[PDB]
Amino acid sequence: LSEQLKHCNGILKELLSKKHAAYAWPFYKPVDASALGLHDYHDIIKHPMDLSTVKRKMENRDYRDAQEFAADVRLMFSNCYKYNPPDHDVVAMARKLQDVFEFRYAKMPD
Repeated sequence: LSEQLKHCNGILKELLSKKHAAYAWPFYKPVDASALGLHDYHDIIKHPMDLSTVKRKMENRDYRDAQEFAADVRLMFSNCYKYNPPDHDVVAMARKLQDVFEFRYAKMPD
């Protein structure tokens, strides 16, 4: 649906909003592995993903359906769970943001 893609865009706007910034901020831009010293990040993560890339894809009409959008958002969280020790602060932040995503994604109009 165009309608379903508008729901997805609403979700995206919420994930980027000040409401969730305390835990969403690490997801705003691509992981800058060299800047952070994470010199194994691109050996472990095949497909980097972040909210700015999702936003560009939405703006460019790249997503053809809601499922394609959700797959990228979930890819972003999965990269976080794959790379990091499970006690890292960033993983706690991912879990919280994913909760926001999954509850609202579930309310998709059909």
